[PDB]
Amino acid sequence: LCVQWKNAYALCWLDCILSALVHSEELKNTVTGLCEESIFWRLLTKYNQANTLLYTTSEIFAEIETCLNEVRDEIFISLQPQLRCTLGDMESPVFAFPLLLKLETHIEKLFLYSFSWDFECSQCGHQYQNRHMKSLVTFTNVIPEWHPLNAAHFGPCNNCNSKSQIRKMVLEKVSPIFMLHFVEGLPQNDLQHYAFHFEGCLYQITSVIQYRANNHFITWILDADGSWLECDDLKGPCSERHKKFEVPASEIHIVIWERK
Amino acid sequence: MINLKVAGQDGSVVQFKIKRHTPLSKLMKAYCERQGLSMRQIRFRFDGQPINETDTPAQLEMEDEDTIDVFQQQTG
Ligand SMILES: [Cl-]
Ligand SMILES: [Cl-]
Ligand SMILES: [Cl-]
Ligand SMILES: [Cl-]
Ligand SMILES: [Cl-]
Ligand SMILES: [Zn+2]
Repeated sequence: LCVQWKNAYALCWLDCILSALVHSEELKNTVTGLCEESIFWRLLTKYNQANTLLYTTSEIFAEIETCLNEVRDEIFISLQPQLRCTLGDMESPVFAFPLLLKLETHIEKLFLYSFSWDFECSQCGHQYQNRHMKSLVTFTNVIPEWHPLNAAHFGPCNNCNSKSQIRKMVLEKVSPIFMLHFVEGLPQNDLQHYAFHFEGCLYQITSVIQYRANNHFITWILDADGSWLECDDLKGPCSERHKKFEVPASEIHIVIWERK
Repeated sequence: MINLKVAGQDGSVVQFKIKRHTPLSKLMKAYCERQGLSMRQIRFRFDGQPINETDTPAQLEMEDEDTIDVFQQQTG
Protein backbone atom coordinates (compact mmCIF):
# COMPACT_ATOMS: atom_id res chain seq x y z
CA LEU A 1 0.00 0.00 0.00
CA CYS A 2 0.96 3.65 -0.43
CA VAL A 3 0.10 7.16 0.75
CA GLN A 4 -1.65 9.89 -1.25
CA TRP A 5 -2.88 13.48 -1.05
CA LYS A 6 -6.22 14.38 0.54
CA ASN A 7 -8.93 16.27 -1.32
CA ALA A 8 -9.17 20.02 -0.70
CA TYR A 9 -10.01 23.11 -2.76
CA ALA A 10 -10.99 20.87 -5.72
CA LEU A 11 -7.33 20.00 -6.38
CA CYS A 12 -7.94 16.45 -7.67
CA TRP A 13 -6.88 17.64 -11.14
CA LEU A 14 -3.48 18.21 -9.55
CA ASP A 15 -3.47 15.31 -7.08
CA CYS A 16 -4.00 12.82 -9.89
CA ILE A 17 -0.88 14.08 -11.63
CA LEU A 18 1.19 14.10 -8.43
CA SER A 19 0.20 10.52 -7.60
CA ALA A 20 1.09 9.54 -11.15
CA LEU A 21 4.50 11.22 -10.81
CA VAL A 22 5.69 9.56 -7.59
CA HIS A 23 5.08 5.98 -8.81
CA SER A 24 7.03 6.30 -12.08
CA GLU A 25 10.24 4.25 -11.89
CA GLU A 26 11.89 6.15 -14.76
CA LEU A 27 11.25 9.50 -13.06
CA LYS A 28 12.61 8.24 -9.72
CA ASN A 29 15.74 7.05 -11.53
CA THR A 30 16.19 10.45 -13.20
CA VAL A 31 15.68 12.51 -10.01
CA THR A 32 18.32 10.61 -8.11
CA GLY A 33 20.89 10.94 -10.87
CA LEU A 34 20.47 14.72 -10.99
CA CYS A 35 22.62 16.77 -8.60
CA GLU A 36 19.12 19.19 -5.36
CA GLU A 37 17.24 22.46 -5.92
CA SER A 38 14.71 20.55 -8.06
CA ILE A 39 10.92 20.84 -7.75
CA PHE A 40 10.75 17.12 -8.59
CA TRP A 41 13.43 16.30 -6.03
CA ARG A 42 11.37 18.09 -3.40
CA LEU A 43 8.22 16.33 -4.62
CA LEU A 44 9.59 12.77 -4.48
CA THR A 45 11.59 13.28 -1.28
CA LYS A 46 8.57 14.71 0.54
CA TYR A 47 6.49 11.84 -0.85
CA ASN A 48 8.88 9.13 0.37
CA GLN A 49 9.16 10.87 3.75
CA ALA A 50 5.38 10.64 3.93
CA ASN A 51 5.23 7.04 2.69
CA THR A 52 7.72 5.92 5.34
CA LEU A 53 5.50 7.46 8.00
CA LEU A 54 2.56 5.39 6.75
CA TYR A 55 4.73 2.25 6.76
CA THR A 56 5.18 2.67 10.52
CA THR A 57 -1.63 7.50 15.72
CA SER A 58 -3.23 10.81 14.74
CA GLU A 59 -0.03 12.83 15.20
CA ILE A 60 1.66 10.76 12.48
CA PHE A 61 -1.13 11.67 10.04
CA ALA A 62 -0.86 15.44 10.46
CA GLU A 63 2.86 15.24 9.71
CA ILE A 64 2.08 13.23 6.54
CA GLU A 65 -0.55 15.77 5.55
CA THR A 66 1.94 18.57 6.13
CA CYS A 67 4.62 16.91 4.00
CA LEU A 68 2.27 16.24 1.09
CA ASN A 69 0.39 19.55 1.24
CA GLU A 70 3.53 21.66 1.44
CA VAL A 71 4.91 20.43 -1.88
CA ARG A 72 1.42 20.32 -3.44
CA ASP A 73 0.90 23.97 -2.56
CA GLU A 74 4.31 24.90 -4.03
CA ILE A 75 3.46 23.15 -7.30
CA PHE A 76 0.01 24.74 -7.47
CA ILE A 77 1.40 28.24 -6.93
CA SER A 78 3.95 27.56 -9.68
CA LEU A 79 1.21 26.42 -12.09
CA GLN A 80 -1.23 29.25 -11.28
CA PRO A 81 -0.06 32.18 -13.55
CA GLN A 82 -0.23 30.32 -16.89
CA LEU A 83 -3.19 28.13 -16.01
CA ARG A 84 -5.03 31.22 -14.70
CA CYS A 85 -7.06 29.59 -11.96
CA THR A 86 -8.05 30.79 -8.51
CA LEU A 87 -7.69 28.32 -5.64
CA GLY A 88 -10.85 26.24 -5.38
CA ASP A 89 -11.52 26.23 -9.14
CA MET A 90 -12.09 23.06 -11.13
CA GLU A 91 -9.56 22.38 -13.89
CA SER A 92 -8.21 19.61 -16.12
CA PRO A 93 -4.95 17.63 -15.92
CA VAL A 94 -4.81 17.68 -19.73
CA PHE A 95 -4.07 21.41 -19.38
CA ALA A 96 -2.08 21.27 -16.14
CA PHE A 97 0.24 18.32 -16.84
CA PRO A 98 2.44 19.72 -19.67
CA LEU A 99 2.69 23.09 -17.93
CA LEU A 100 3.83 21.12 -14.87
CA LEU A 101 6.46 19.25 -16.90
CA LYS A 102 7.87 22.49 -18.27
CA LEU A 103 8.90 23.44 -14.71
CA GLU A 104 12.04 21.27 -15.12
CA THR A 105 13.55 20.72 -18.56
CA HIS A 106 15.47 17.60 -17.48
CA ILE A 107 12.20 16.04 -16.35
CA GLU A 108 10.19 17.23 -19.35
CA LYS A 109 12.66 15.46 -21.65
CA LEU A 110 11.50 12.12 -20.20
CA PHE A 111 8.07 12.77 -21.75
CA LEU A 112 8.78 14.47 -25.08
CA TYR A 113 8.04 12.06 -27.91
CA SER A 114 8.15 12.68 -31.66
CA PHE A 115 5.47 11.48 -34.06
CA SER A 116 3.68 12.42 -37.25
CA TRP A 117 0.02 12.96 -38.04
CA ASP A 118 -0.57 11.06 -41.31
CA PHE A 119 -3.69 11.99 -43.24
CA GLU A 120 -5.07 11.08 -46.67
CA CYS A 121 -8.66 11.87 -47.65
CA SER A 122 -10.56 9.20 -49.58
CA GLN A 123 -13.27 11.46 -51.05
CA CYS A 124 -10.89 14.05 -52.43
CA GLY A 125 -7.11 14.01 -52.47
CA HIS A 126 -6.29 16.25 -49.51
CA GLN A 127 -3.27 14.73 -47.82
CA TYR A 128 -0.56 15.61 -45.31
CA GLN A 129 2.11 14.11 -43.08
CA ASN A 130 3.13 16.45 -40.25
CA ARG A 131 5.88 15.83 -37.70
CA HIS A 132 5.34 16.98 -34.08
CA MET A 133 6.92 16.67 -30.64
CA LYS A 134 4.61 16.53 -27.61
CA SER A 135 4.42 15.27 -24.04
CA LEU A 136 0.64 14.66 -24.08
CA VAL A 137 -1.51 14.27 -27.20
CA THR A 138 -5.30 14.19 -27.15
CA PHE A 139 -7.27 11.57 -29.10
CA THR A 140 -10.97 11.84 -29.75
CA ASN A 141 -13.29 9.48 -31.61
CA VAL A 142 -10.60 6.81 -32.07
CA ILE A 143 -11.16 3.84 -34.36
CA PRO A 144 -12.27 0.72 -32.43
CA GLU A 145 -9.05 -1.12 -33.37
CA TRP A 146 -7.01 1.69 -31.80
CA HIS A 147 -3.51 0.67 -30.76
CA PRO A 148 -0.34 2.70 -30.16
CA LEU A 149 1.09 0.95 -33.23
CA ASN A 150 -2.10 1.83 -35.18
CA ALA A 151 -2.97 5.11 -33.45
CA ALA A 152 -5.77 6.32 -35.69
CA HIS A 153 -8.97 8.28 -35.19
CA PHE A 154 -11.89 9.62 -37.20
CA GLY A 155 -11.76 13.23 -38.28
CA PRO A 156 -13.10 15.59 -40.93
CA CYS A 157 -11.20 16.60 -44.04
CA ASN A 158 -10.19 20.26 -44.09
CA ASN A 159 -10.42 20.43 -47.91
CA CYS A 160 -13.93 19.10 -48.57
CA ASN A 161 -15.62 18.99 -45.10
CA SER A 162 -16.14 15.27 -45.56
CA LYS A 163 -16.47 13.36 -42.32
CA SER A 164 -14.93 10.00 -41.42
CA GLN A 165 -11.53 10.37 -42.87
CA ILE A 166 -8.82 8.95 -40.64
CA ARG A 167 -5.85 10.76 -39.12
CA LYS A 168 -3.15 8.50 -37.75
CA MET A 169 -0.26 9.15 -35.37
CA VAL A 170 2.90 7.38 -36.51
CA LEU A 171 5.32 7.25 -33.59
CA GLU A 172 8.87 8.14 -34.57
CA LYS A 173 10.81 8.41 -31.31
CA VAL A 174 9.20 7.51 -28.00
CA SER A 175 10.50 8.95 -24.76
CA PRO A 176 11.03 6.79 -21.64
CA ILE A 177 7.59 7.97 -20.47
CA PHE A 178 4.73 8.13 -23.00
CA MET A 179 1.35 9.68 -22.18
CA LEU A 180 -1.91 10.05 -24.10
CA HIS A 181 -5.29 11.64 -23.32
CA PHE A 182 -8.59 10.19 -24.56
CA VAL A 183 -11.70 12.39 -24.65
CA GLU A 184 -14.02 9.36 -24.65
CA GLY A 185 -11.66 6.81 -23.12
CA LEU A 186 -10.33 3.67 -24.72
CA PRO A 187 -12.38 1.19 -26.77
CA GLN A 188 -11.88 -1.44 -24.06
CA ASN A 189 -10.14 -1.70 -20.70
CA ASP A 190 -7.90 -4.77 -20.96
CA LEU A 191 -4.73 -2.71 -20.72
CA GLN A 192 -2.41 -5.57 -21.68
CA HIS A 193 -3.65 -5.29 -25.26
CA TYR A 194 -2.36 -1.69 -25.37
CA ALA A 195 1.21 -2.76 -24.59
CA PHE A 196 3.54 -2.36 -27.56
CA HIS A 197 7.15 -2.75 -28.62
CA PHE A 198 8.95 0.16 -30.19
CA GLU A 199 12.50 -0.29 -31.53
CA GLY A 200 13.26 -3.13 -29.15
CA CYS A 201 11.84 -1.67 -25.94
CA LEU A 202 8.60 -2.85 -24.37
CA TYR A 203 6.02 -0.27 -23.29
CA GLN A 204 3.26 -1.13 -20.84
CA ILE A 205 0.57 0.98 -19.28
CA THR A 206 1.87 1.61 -15.76
CA SER A 207 -0.70 4.14 -14.54
CA VAL A 208 -4.01 5.60 -15.66
CA ILE A 209 -5.94 8.74 -14.73
CA GLN A 210 -9.68 8.00 -14.63
CA TYR A 211 -12.36 10.65 -15.33
CA ARG A 212 -15.44 9.77 -13.29
CA ALA A 213 -18.92 11.32 -13.68
CA ASN A 214 -17.48 14.20 -15.70
CA ASN A 215 -16.49 15.81 -12.41
CA HIS A 216 -13.74 13.98 -10.63
CA PHE A 217 -10.21 12.60 -11.38
CA ILE A 218 -8.69 9.45 -9.80
CA THR A 219 -5.26 7.85 -10.31
CA TRP A 220 -4.61 4.11 -10.73
CA ILE A 221 -1.10 2.71 -10.22
CA LEU A 222 0.22 -0.68 -11.37
CA ASP A 223 2.24 -2.38 -8.60
CA ALA A 224 4.87 -5.10 -8.84
CA ASP A 225 2.59 -7.92 -7.61
CA GLY A 226 0.16 -7.26 -10.46
CA SER A 227 -2.29 -5.56 -8.10
CA TRP A 228 -3.43 -1.96 -8.50
CA LEU A 229 -3.54 1.06 -6.22
CA GLU A 230 -6.50 3.43 -6.45
CA CYS A 231 -5.65 6.99 -5.42
CA ASP A 232 -9.04 8.65 -5.07
CA ASP A 233 -8.18 11.78 -3.10
CA LEU A 234 -11.76 11.81 -1.86
CA LYS A 235 -11.09 8.52 -0.05
CA GLY A 236 -8.64 10.42 2.15
CA PRO A 237 -4.86 10.03 2.55
CA CYS A 238 -4.51 6.27 2.32
CA SER A 239 -4.89 4.38 -0.94
CA GLU A 240 -6.74 1.22 -1.90
CA ARG A 241 -5.36 -2.04 -3.26
CA HIS A 242 -7.43 -3.73 -5.97
CA LYS A 243 -7.05 -7.26 -7.27
CA LYS A 244 -7.38 -6.15 -10.90
CA PHE A 245 -7.93 -3.14 -13.11
CA GLU A 246 -11.29 -1.51 -12.64
CA VAL A 247 -11.84 1.84 -14.31
CA PRO A 248 -14.63 1.76 -16.91
CA ALA A 249 -13.18 1.92 -20.39
CA SER A 250 -15.03 5.18 -21.10
CA GLU A 251 -13.45 6.82 -18.02
CA ILE A 252 -9.82 6.18 -19.03
CA HIS A 253 -8.76 9.81 -19.33
CA ILE A 254 -4.93 9.79 -19.39
CA VAL A 255 -2.80 6.68 -20.07
CA ILE A 256 0.89 6.50 -19.08
CA TRP A 257 3.17 3.95 -20.79
CA GLU A 258 6.62 3.36 -19.27
CA ARG A 259 9.44 0.76 -19.06
CA LYS A 260 11.37 2.74 -21.72
CA MET B 1 -8.54 43.27 -37.14
CA ILE B 2 -6.40 40.12 -36.86
CA ASN B 3 -6.45 36.56 -38.25
CA LEU B 4 -6.66 33.54 -35.92
CA LYS B 5 -6.74 29.77 -36.62
CA VAL B 6 -8.95 27.54 -34.45
CA ALA B 7 -7.66 23.92 -34.35
CA GLY B 8 -9.70 21.10 -32.78
CA GLN B 9 -8.38 17.77 -31.47
CA ASP B 10 -10.18 16.05 -34.37
CA GLY B 11 -7.83 17.81 -36.84
CA SER B 12 -10.24 20.55 -38.01
CA VAL B 13 -8.92 24.11 -38.55
CA VAL B 14 -11.17 27.22 -38.87
CA GLN B 15 -9.88 30.73 -39.71
CA PHE B 16 -11.26 33.85 -37.97
CA LYS B 17 -10.81 37.59 -38.41
CA ILE B 18 -11.37 39.56 -35.20
CA LYS B 19 -10.55 43.03 -33.97
CA ARG B 20 -7.67 43.35 -31.54
CA HIS B 21 -9.87 44.80 -28.76
CA THR B 22 -13.04 42.85 -29.18
CA PRO B 23 -13.58 40.13 -26.57
CA LEU B 24 -13.28 36.58 -27.88
CA SER B 25 -16.89 35.73 -26.95
CA LYS B 26 -18.13 36.52 -30.48
CA LEU B 27 -15.30 34.42 -31.94
CA MET B 28 -16.01 31.49 -29.62
CA LYS B 29 -19.73 31.49 -30.40
CA ALA B 30 -19.12 31.66 -34.17
CA TYR B 31 -16.68 28.72 -34.13
CA CYS B 32 -19.26 26.73 -32.18
CA GLU B 33 -21.87 27.58 -34.80
CA ARG B 34 -19.67 26.39 -37.67
CA GLN B 35 -18.63 23.07 -36.10
CA GLY B 36 -22.00 22.44 -34.43
CA LEU B 37 -20.54 22.49 -30.91
CA SER B 38 -21.93 23.92 -27.68
CA MET B 39 -20.16 26.72 -25.83
CA ARG B 40 -20.76 24.86 -22.57
CA GLN B 41 -18.99 21.78 -23.95
CA ILE B 42 -15.71 23.18 -25.29
CA ARG B 43 -12.68 25.06 -24.05
CA PHE B 44 -10.21 27.31 -25.83
CA ARG B 45 -6.50 27.26 -25.15
CA PHE B 46 -3.86 29.55 -26.56
CA ASP B 47 -0.15 29.10 -26.28
CA GLY B 48 -0.78 26.52 -23.58
CA GLN B 49 -3.12 28.80 -21.53
CA PRO B 50 -6.90 28.63 -20.95
CA ILE B 51 -8.93 31.57 -22.25
CA ASN B 52 -12.01 33.06 -20.69
CA GLU B 53 -14.83 34.48 -22.83
CA THR B 54 -14.11 37.97 -21.47
CA ASP B 55 -10.55 37.86 -22.80
CA THR B 56 -9.51 39.98 -25.80
CA PRO B 57 -6.66 39.37 -28.27
CA ALA B 58 -4.80 42.48 -27.09
CA GLN B 59 -5.06 41.45 -23.44
CA LEU B 60 -3.60 38.03 -24.26
CA GLU B 61 -1.06 39.60 -26.67
CA MET B 62 -2.13 37.48 -29.61
CA GLU B 63 -0.25 38.15 -32.87
CA ASP B 64 -1.64 37.61 -36.41
CA GLU B 65 -1.58 34.01 -37.79
CA ASP B 66 -1.69 32.70 -34.23
CA THR B 67 -3.56 29.46 -33.49
CA ILE B 68 -6.21 28.73 -30.84
CA ASP B 69 -6.57 25.14 -29.59
CA VAL B 70 -10.07 23.72 -28.97
CA PHE B 71 -10.71 21.00 -26.37
CA GLN B 72 -13.96 19.41 -25.34
CA GLN B 73 -14.46 20.66 -21.79
CA GLN B 74 -13.39 17.87 -19.38
CA THR B 75 -12.75 19.45 -15.96
CA GLY B 76 -12.99 18.40 -12.32
CL1 LIG C 1 -6.02 34.05 -6.23
CL1 LIG D 1 -4.88 7.67 -43.31
CL1 LIG E 1 -13.48 -4.76 -21.98
CL1 LIG F 1 -12.70 19.39 -30.74
CL1 LIG G 1 0.58 30.82 -21.27
ZN1 LIG H 1 -11.44 15.64 -48.50
